[PDB]
Amino acid sequence: VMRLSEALYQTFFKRSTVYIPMLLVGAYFSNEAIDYAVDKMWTTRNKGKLFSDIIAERT
Amino acid sequence: FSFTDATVENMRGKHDMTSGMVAGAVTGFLFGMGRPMPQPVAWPLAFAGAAVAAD
Amino acid sequence: TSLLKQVALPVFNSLATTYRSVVGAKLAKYGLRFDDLQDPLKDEDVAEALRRLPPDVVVARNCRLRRALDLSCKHEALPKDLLEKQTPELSYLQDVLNEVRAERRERAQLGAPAPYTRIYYD
Amino acid sequence: LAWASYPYQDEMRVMGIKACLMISILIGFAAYSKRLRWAPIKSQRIVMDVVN
Amino acid sequence: SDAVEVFKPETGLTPTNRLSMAPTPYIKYDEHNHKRFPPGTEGRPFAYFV
Amino acid sequence: PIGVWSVFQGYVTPARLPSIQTLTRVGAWGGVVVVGGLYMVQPWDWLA
Amino acid sequence: PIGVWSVFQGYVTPARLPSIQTLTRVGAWGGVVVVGGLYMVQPWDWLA
Amino acid sequence: RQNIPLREILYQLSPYQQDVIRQTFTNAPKTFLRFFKEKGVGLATFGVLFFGIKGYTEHEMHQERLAERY
Amino acid sequence: RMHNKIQLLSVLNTHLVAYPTPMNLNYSWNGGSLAGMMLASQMLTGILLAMHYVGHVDYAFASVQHLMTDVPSGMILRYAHANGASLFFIVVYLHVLRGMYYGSGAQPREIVWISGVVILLVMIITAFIGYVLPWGQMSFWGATVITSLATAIPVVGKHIMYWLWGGFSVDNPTLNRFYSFHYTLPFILAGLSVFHIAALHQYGSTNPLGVNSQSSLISFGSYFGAKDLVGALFLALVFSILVFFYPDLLGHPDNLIPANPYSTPQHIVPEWYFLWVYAILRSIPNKAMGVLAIGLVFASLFAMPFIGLGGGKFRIITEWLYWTFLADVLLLTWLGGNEITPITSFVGQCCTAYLFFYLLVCQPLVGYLETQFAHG
Amino acid sequence: RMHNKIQLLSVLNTHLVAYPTPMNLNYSWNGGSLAGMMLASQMLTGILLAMHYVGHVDYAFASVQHLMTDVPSGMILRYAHANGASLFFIVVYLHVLRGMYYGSGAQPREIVWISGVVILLVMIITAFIGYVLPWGQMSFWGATVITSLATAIPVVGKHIMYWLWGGFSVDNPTLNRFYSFHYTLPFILAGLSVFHIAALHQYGSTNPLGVNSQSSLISFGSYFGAKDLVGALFLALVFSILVFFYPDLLGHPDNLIPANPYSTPQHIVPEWYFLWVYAILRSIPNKAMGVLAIGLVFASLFAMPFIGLGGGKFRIITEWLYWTFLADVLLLTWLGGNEITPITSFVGQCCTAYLFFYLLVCQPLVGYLETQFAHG
Ligand SMILES: CCCCCCCCCCCCCCCCCC(=O)OC[C@H](COP(=O)(O)O)OC(=O)CCCCCCCCCCCCCCCCC
Ligand SMILES: CCCCCCCCCCCCCCCCCC(=O)OC[C@H](COP(=O)(O)O)OC(=O)CCCCCCCCCCCCCCCCC
Ligand code: HEM
Ligand code: HEM
Ligand code: HEM
Ligand code: HEM
Ligand SMILES: COC1=C(OC)C(=O)C(C/C=C(\C)CC/C=C(/C)CC/C=C(\C)CC/C=C(\C)CCC=C(C)C)=C(C)C1=O
Ligand SMILES: COC1=C(OC)C(=O)C(C/C=C(\C)CC/C=C(/C)CC/C=C(\C)CC/C=C(\C)CCC=C(C)C)=C(C)C1=O
Ligand SMILES: COC1=C(OC)C(=O)C(C/C=C(\C)CC/C=C(/C)CC/C=C(\C)CC/C=C(\C)CCC=C(C)C)=C(C)C1=O
Ligand SMILES: COC1=C(OC)C(=O)C(C/C=C(\C)CC/C=C(\C)CC/C=C(\C)CC/C=C(/C)CCC=C(C)C)=C(C)C1=O
Repeated sequence: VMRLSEALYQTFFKRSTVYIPMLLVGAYFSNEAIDYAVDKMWTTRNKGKLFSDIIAERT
Repeated sequence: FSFTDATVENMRGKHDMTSGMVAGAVTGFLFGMGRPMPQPVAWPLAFAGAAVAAD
Repeated sequence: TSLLKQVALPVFNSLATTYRSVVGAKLAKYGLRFDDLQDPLKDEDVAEALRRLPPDVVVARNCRLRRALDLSCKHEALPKDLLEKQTPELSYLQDVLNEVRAERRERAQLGAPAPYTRIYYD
Repeated sequence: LAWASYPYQDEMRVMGIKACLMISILIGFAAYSKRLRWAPIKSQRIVMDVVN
Repeated sequence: SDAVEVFKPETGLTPTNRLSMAPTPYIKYDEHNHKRFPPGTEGRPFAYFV
Repeated sequence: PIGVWSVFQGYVTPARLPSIQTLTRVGAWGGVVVVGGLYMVQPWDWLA
Repeated sequence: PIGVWSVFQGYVTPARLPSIQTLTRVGAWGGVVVVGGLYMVQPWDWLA
Repeated sequence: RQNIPLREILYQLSPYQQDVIRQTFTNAPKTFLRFFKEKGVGLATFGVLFFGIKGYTEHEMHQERLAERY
Repeated sequence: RMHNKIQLLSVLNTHLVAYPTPMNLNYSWNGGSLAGMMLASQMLTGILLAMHYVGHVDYAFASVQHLMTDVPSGMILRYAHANGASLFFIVVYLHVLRGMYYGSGAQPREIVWISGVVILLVMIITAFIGYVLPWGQMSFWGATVITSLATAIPVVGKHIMYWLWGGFSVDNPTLNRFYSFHYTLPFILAGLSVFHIAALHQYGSTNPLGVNSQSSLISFGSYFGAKDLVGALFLALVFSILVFFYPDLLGHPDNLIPANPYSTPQHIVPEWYFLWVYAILRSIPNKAMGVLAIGLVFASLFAMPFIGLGGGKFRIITEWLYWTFLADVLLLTWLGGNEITPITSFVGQCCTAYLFFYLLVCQPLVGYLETQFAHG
Repeated sequence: RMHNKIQLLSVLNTHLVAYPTPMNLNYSWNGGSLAGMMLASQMLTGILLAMHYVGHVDYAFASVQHLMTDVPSGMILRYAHANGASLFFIVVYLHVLRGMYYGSGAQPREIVWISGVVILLVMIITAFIGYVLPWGQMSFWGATVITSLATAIPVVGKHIMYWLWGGFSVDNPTLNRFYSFHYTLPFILAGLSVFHIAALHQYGSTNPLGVNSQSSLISFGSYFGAKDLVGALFLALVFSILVFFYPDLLGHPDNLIPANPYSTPQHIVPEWYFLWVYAILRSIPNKAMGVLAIGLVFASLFAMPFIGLGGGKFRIITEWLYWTFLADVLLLTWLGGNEITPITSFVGQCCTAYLFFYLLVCQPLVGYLETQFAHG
């Protein structure tokens, strides 16, 4: 039913030497997004208890 | 039903109607599993409705 | 022992029939028989009894084992029309295997070995 | 004193949250790639002359 | 070469012999685990993207 | 199976068991192990 | 007799040598190891 | 490599001509019930023996502690 | 064709890529790959920890602490090693229980079962001498209690005890020789695992049906690589949870006290994976009889392929008795962690007697009756 | 047959008892079994040594002294482990020179030669980092001079150097990680030795005549067991002489001084088996060019099965040139123990140039001329 596009296949999928650098940039951005989400959730939950909150409070 | 009710009770820290609805949904889904399909939705609704009427 | 061992045999027969009923109910869903549960690798007498058989019997046994293994991979059972036709207790091997084991017991009383060994690979 | 026994508990928990999320996504992706490879076998048709 | 001298089949209208002499184009696969796509579905598969 | 299945199938007979002379000559290796241990440890007052 | 013996005997002709397309497809692996090393180390904006 | 005499017709479909995980949601409650139907007796006898012997032992240990009191 | 030109490509292709395997193997056949992966993990993290550990009684605990706090990624490595030992024992115990359930040690796979029992004994010794290396209170006192079982042997007991200690008590030479033996024994485990796997490839694996499977075989590399990856990821999830969220859950708090030979703890207990052997030892009020009972347990494990009849699903009486055996070994695990008490002594004695009854009476005799029921 | 029923006995029989070997092999084919015996001896002595050695600064020297004077048979174990490295290198060097003389790496035994060169590199690294362990002046200063040679690679220099050291100078982290790496590397040596022997068994050994020997093959296990035992007894005589009569003859007296990072010795030279590489490095007045030449020697060693034409006798020009090569290598070994002098610099440069000339010009071109003379 759902099917990968031919023009998108001929560019990023037909050769491994083009597929691998695309894989590495996607891996970089996926790690950045996961880091951002985990850090935002942790800092939102534990607000007011961290050391940086005390330091920014003393300014 | 009783274990799911008291578990949601102790997890939420308060007594209200949500624990009964969740326990009813779990018990009715246990009853309704493996049956054709009005039933895996209809039986959680019936057991949750029994919990709501009880409250 | 002989006074109580006269009637200890019907109790054995009743337990054996109950056991075969339960296991044959388990076996029939896979299309298997009781004689298909014997492995030529596990027993050298069964390996000897299997080469004494006509080729169509061996072809049927291999077909049944292949069907059962395919059913086991698919996490399925036989359909109802096939399941009602299954005969789990129709023997094809017990006479030949009984003859093989009797021959081996006969050779052992005269100090002779069996004229075959285990299946050795590589 | 509880900090003194486990000085890196916060960093360990942040790393554990990231690891659990990543492994939970990878479990689904690996289950997908397992079922894709095993699909021609799980749906094969065998017809034989044996009825029993 | 002839199939009677090379494959050496049994004689009869068995289920395997019927498909050997005339195979059917209406092949039925098992669909308990996977439902097939409509036959002749073209295009590069979506599983590469996944 | 080969251990207890062979006893239960009646394949272990007196004519198939090893002889008493074979059991005597095989069991003579027990003195070799004793004298080997005495040679290794030398825990004796036997030399006098 | 694999190596210099192959070229002394005349077995390495203009034919049986890799084509330009084959060398380019093999030569395209040079960018992959560079990108992989830059991905592993990440020296961002380190180019002078 | 171990010639096996067999007569069959085998059919196989491409893995890009069928779905991958969509039937997994339909069969999941049935497989759960089938698993517990097949392994119900063994898990129950394990649970009965383990928890009964553990409970009897813990009860008699508590009685032993109470018997040492003054 | 390319693997036909080099030997190392051919051996790898035959035994990893194109090796035939039964198509109906379920997820109970993943314990071996997981055990191999856990051995590789233990070897890697141990090699990395050995660059910061010092095997001296004045610096062992302090170097452990310094590795925990000051070495970058040292806490991850130390917790990964200490909890990977427990996950290694979990995976191996489940592998052995799979073999006990299906009767996989039977002919023609007696060598596989025997090399497995050898592997398990080496694993037990490796973990026991590795636990002494932190030189905590449990590390000292468990080595004292267990190596004092050699005095149960008459005449030459104390001499063997003093030879193993290097002195009159557990002290620095014991720790140094334990460190050398502990570094060494995992490589013997790797060799034994290679031999154990190459023994199985002679005939192949058994299947969950318990029948001959030579008619339905598929390539190992294309199909069971992904199926092993799935189980490896489920194991990595549990490993991550244990390392990062509950790192001292499977440990003991007394091993964080430095060792004191003049004040014993109130409850000397081992790690959880030695608790059933410890319960067998504590249940019998005689040291020689307890050591003999442990040796007879392992002798019964060696003699399984020759006295055991009875296998998987279709052999239903032994299949039902398997769950009683499993409940018995978990009751032995629980009883080891509890103190000595008349009811725990009685229950441990009964549980040990039932383990011997199942191993030596149920497996031959009930197996023979069900073979006569099914094929007589 | 009894060996036909257990797969372990079949492999052992096939590869150690009934293996067909040429009957005209002389005593220069005993290098490999002697090298394996020396590897096993080093592993045994070291595993025994590690039960009394402490891998920490301010304990290492004292632990070696306590091993020497207080451990029963400890002096024998230490001197055996120290001189066994020298005898191991003597045997492996004579093995390599045999292979150079006879052209043993040619088709179809290129994998055997390549795995040998890999084994030699791992042996060199193992011996160097094991020489660091006693923590004397020679240990510290040799480890300083060699590891601070990564500042020849541009840009990525001192980063790699400081990551190797675990700090800013050779100190306790360097010694502590060198202990773990040195314990671990000989098991890789044993595995590579097993692979190396298994690669030879695919095609069997060459003979002193240099002709096909398939017509005249005899069993290994009867005829070449006693022949190996004779050479092993000669090696045991030399080993016993070195251990008991001249235990410090091959060493350096400066390694009996505790290491001082602020005072350097007058002459810093390695052990004798590293001296030819040291002379090649020290002769070239550039660090990066010296490391490039050292790498080029081993690259030319790897390329030898694909460029080297010419074997033993009946190829007489390359046979004569082998003795010039042997003299060149022994001269480089002598030059490494001297001081830096303009005449020694000139002679070392000429020796390095001739070594490259023989390895890269004489072996292909003179060998091709010999083939054109003999069969042209
Ligand atoms: C005094 C000290 C007080 C301590 C209080 C805490 C003790 C422990 C907590 C309470 C435990 C009791 C309920 C445990 C339920 C666990 C789940 C379970 O059993 O399901 C498994 C299992 C589930 O099967 P599956 O779902 O098929 O796996 O359930 C069963 O099969 C039922 C098990 C019933 C057998 C155990 C009954 C309790 C034993 C008590 C024996 C007392 C003897 C008294 C003799 C002296 C009298 C004077
Ligand atoms: C063939 C021989 C087989 C032998 C079988 C041996 C047992 C194998 C299974 C054992 C199951 C694990 C139990 C470990 C803890 C026992 C503690 C104990 O008895 O002493 C209580 C012990 C002391 O109690 P006290 O001395 O009585 O106060 O308490 C503790 O130390 C805390 C117990 C924590 C329990 C954690 C449970 C969950 C951990 C993770 C579970 C993972 C399951 C598998 C998942 C991975 C799959 C690959
Ligand atoms: C080449 C392989 C291995 C090496 C070099 C090694 C090394 C070490 C070292 C240096 C320690 C002390 C550091 C510490 O206590 O955290 C240790 C601890 C330990 N090792 Fe390993 N090990 C290896 C493999 C294994 C294996 C296969 C096991 C199997 C069970 C194991 C079990 C343990 C245990 C239980 C501890 C005690 C952990 C604790 O409670 O702190 N090790 N190992
Ligand atoms: C480090 C420990 C071990 C490793 C790496 C290992 C590895 C393996 C592997 C890869 C398999 C093939 C597939 C499988 O069944 O998972 C296997 C099978 C087997 N293992 Fe283990 N094993 C280990 C320990 C043991 C132990 C401790 C035992 C028994 C006491 C054992 C007994 C068996 C048996 C009987 C089989 C054949 C089962 C069958 O194919 O049905 N193994 N092993
Ligand atoms: C610990 C190190 C080594 C061990 C245990 C070892 C072992 C052996 C053995 C047992 C043999 C067969 C008997 C013999 O010809 O001596 C052999 C042959 C051979 N080895 Fe070694 N070897 C080692 C190192 C090396 C090295 C360093 C090289 C080369 C750089 C090498 C190259 C060869 C070659 C080419 C042969 C075949 C000789 C022929 O058949 O003409 N080996 N090796
Ligand atoms: C498992 C194998 C081995 C172990 C455990 C081991 C262990 C040790 C230990 C603990 C030391 C320091 C104590 C001392 O120097 O007296 C040492 C030193 C040394 N090791 Fe070994 N070793 C092994 C194998 C080898 C091998 C294969 C070689 C050579 C190729 C080697 C070469 C050396 C050398 C040259 C020294 C310096 C000895 C000295 O000058 O005192 N070792 N080794
Ligand atoms: C059908 O059945 C089968 C399986 O089941 C489904 C399998 O899974 C496998 C594959 C086996 C695996 C993954 C187990 C791993 C194997 C072993 C022998 C474990 C021991 C090996 C170790 C620890 C290697 C680590 C040591 C090294 C690298 C040496 C040191 C050197 C360096 C660090 C450089 C096979 C062949 C199989 O047929
Ligand atoms: C906290 O502590 C403790 C442990 O620890 C974690 C324990 O396990 C145990 C109990 C464990 C038992 C009964 C099972 C393991 C039993 C033994 C005997 C382990 C084997 C080890 C021995 C005999 C030590 C000797 C070492 C040798 C011989 C080195 C090996 C080298 C060669 C064979 C060459 C207890 C009580 C304990 O309180
Ligand atoms: C007096 O001075 C000198 C020494 O001193 C006593 C020497 O010895 C040497 C001899 C050393 C040479 C020729 C180089 C040795 C080779 C290498 C590659 C250097 C060693 C590399 C190290 C220690 C990097 C860290 C790696 C380790 C520990 C192991 C890596 C692990 C694996 C490969 C699995 C010379 C020349 C010297 O003049
Ligand atoms: C050209 O013809 C040939 C030769 O030339 C005549 C040879 O020489 C050899 C090879 C010689 C061999 C294999 C014997 C030499 C010994 C070696 C390599 C190892 C030395 C080991 C010893 C002395 C004992 C080791 C003891 C133990 C217990 C370690 C094992 C560990 C465990 C079991 C855990 C071969 C194959 C050959 O074709």
